[PDB]
Amino acid sequence: MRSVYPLARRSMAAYTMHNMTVPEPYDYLEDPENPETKTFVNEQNAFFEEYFASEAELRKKIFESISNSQDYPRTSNPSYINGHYYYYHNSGLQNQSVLMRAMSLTDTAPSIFLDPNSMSSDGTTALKATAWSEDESMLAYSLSDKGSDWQRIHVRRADTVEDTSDVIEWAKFTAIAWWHNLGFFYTRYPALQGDVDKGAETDAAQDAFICFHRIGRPQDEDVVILSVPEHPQWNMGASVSDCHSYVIVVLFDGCEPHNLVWVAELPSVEKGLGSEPLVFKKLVNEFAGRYTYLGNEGSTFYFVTTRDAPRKKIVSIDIHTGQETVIVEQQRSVLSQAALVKKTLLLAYLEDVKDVFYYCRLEDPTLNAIPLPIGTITSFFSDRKKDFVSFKITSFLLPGRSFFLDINDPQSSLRVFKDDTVEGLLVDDFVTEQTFYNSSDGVRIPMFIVYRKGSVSSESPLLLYGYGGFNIPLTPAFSSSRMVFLRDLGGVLAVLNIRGGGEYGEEWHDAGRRACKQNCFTDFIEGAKFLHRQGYGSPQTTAIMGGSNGGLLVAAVANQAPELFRCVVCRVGVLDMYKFHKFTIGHAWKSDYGDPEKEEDFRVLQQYSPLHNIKSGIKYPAILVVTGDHDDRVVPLHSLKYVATLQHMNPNEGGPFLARIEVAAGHGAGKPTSKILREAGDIYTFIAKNINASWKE
Repeated sequence: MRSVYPLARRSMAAYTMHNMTVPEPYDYLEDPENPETKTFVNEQNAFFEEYFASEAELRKKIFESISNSQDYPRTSNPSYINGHYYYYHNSGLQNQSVLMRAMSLTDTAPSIFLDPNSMSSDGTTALKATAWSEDESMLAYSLSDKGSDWQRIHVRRADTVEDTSDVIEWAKFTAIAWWHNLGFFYTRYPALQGDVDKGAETDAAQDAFICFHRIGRPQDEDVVILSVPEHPQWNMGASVSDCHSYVIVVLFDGCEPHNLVWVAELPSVEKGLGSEPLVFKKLVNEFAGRYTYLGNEGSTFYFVTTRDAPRKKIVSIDIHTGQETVIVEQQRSVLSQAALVKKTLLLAYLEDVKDVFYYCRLEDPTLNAIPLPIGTITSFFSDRKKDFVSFKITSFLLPGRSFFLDINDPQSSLRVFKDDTVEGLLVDDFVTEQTFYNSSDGVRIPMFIVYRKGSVSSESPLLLYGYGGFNIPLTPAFSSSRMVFLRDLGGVLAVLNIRGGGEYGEEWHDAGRRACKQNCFTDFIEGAKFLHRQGYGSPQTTAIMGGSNGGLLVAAVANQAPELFRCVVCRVGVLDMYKFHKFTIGHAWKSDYGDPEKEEDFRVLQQYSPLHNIKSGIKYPAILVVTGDHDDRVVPLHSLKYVATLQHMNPNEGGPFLARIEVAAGHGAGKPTSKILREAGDIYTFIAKNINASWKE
């Protein structure tokens, strides 16, 4: 097309930054308050709508298709307790989850057991915490209301499931710790945050204090068990031993991972509850790293330990002498969940952003694996005395699957306890896989590719998704948008974890941060080569998109191979690194970028800034940028600068320019589902339009 466009004005304004007179001809759109910027935004929306007017029919079709994937019943892990199967359910039109029991694995109609949606007229409270008991006669659960401690917490039984007259009041972030038939320890503070003589606006809730509680009795007949007197600005919890004759207590200073371990002898049943807390034997009184109790056996205890190992090794501990031994030295990856049942330690490793299971005996610690599908843990239930165990895997085209097995021979006992259903899915037809390829200089880079059973070729649309930064990896999780991409248009989804994120942790950040960050944008480009050299798809039509810093990278890769791609989408990204620290909360990511006044930081920055590298003549893909006009996460001046500059710089070359925007009235409130759903529909109909995706007819 050779049609005209609004004349994006250019001014002589040029802040001479570091003795360099960089032109800033678009000082107009550095503030929403001008009329010029508002009218330019209006014209951008009008042009995008005009471009999509003809394809609006299929756009509405795909929008309905994606919107149809927002209501979904979702189950959770099972629990075989006292001959029943307790598990969670969800219908879709409600705001909390329900809990109920089934007589067996193949129950047809379950029986409701816990409905948090009824006891309150608002019905906004939810089960914040839960705990069974040795006698299994009652489930102690916390009913948290609107976050604040002004709360109603209730209890319903099991044999009768009426509600007893017993309440736990004035507690936040509680770890209920039940012991046989007497009761449980729970957290609270002195003075019960009583009003009248009350100040501090419930700030930091000083003097955390755990005390026992016995059902049936009033609140006053309780014996305090531990409250840190000298360091009241802490937060601690407690739990009981498997023998249930001893109690252990964990403590935490602020939110520091560092932890100290304190064990204790709980008084026996024959003496009720003792008058004084017994001696709390001191094993670790330090602040090295995070500890987490997993189990015990007589004179032994076992913990997940991050001490001298940021990858959460697993170690035993002995009390009566203190001499120590190591169970599992940390592997090449990090931990997600762990458990100790009967005569096996059962572990899950977050290897290359996917959880792999292993079971370890007590003589051969070899990590014997199971062929669970590609994905990650999202839930776990395990009891030492119950041989049944279960877990839940989630992935891209695996919205959620609860599996179960025993602990005798884990090979064949693995089975699908529950599979969630969303209309229009067969699961097995979409196979996911991982593949490693060499980088630009020769370090292995992973790639999660989801694709059909060999039903795609050089002609199939190929999409890339990446965010890559801020130590936060893009773990495999379901998204309805990827669902529509896989099932509605015959495309394949390739997610690459470029250097910068939390795929390998702080080392991964070090591989792609600040000065050494630049090569990251190179390596991603190399990925586009590999996926086309192998055979999956063709460079003649391909798509990429990402968000925030990812929205940056999908634009940065426009420099190294400008012609190679065919269409890209950037969302809520940073698009001008020269106004980085001067606006909004952006400067808070200095650790990633750095200020534009440091010498070497600006020297590295100025060679890759997207607003200083778009250049005429060269060939560019089709670019879409989507942005909200007042979103304070990333101020939208950068997106408007980018789109206007290349709208008025390279007219008759590779493009075009697309500027999807979120203009409305009433900023500063929450985001309803309508906005996100319509925006996802718009971006997905754009990609489906341009990269030549064949709709499932």
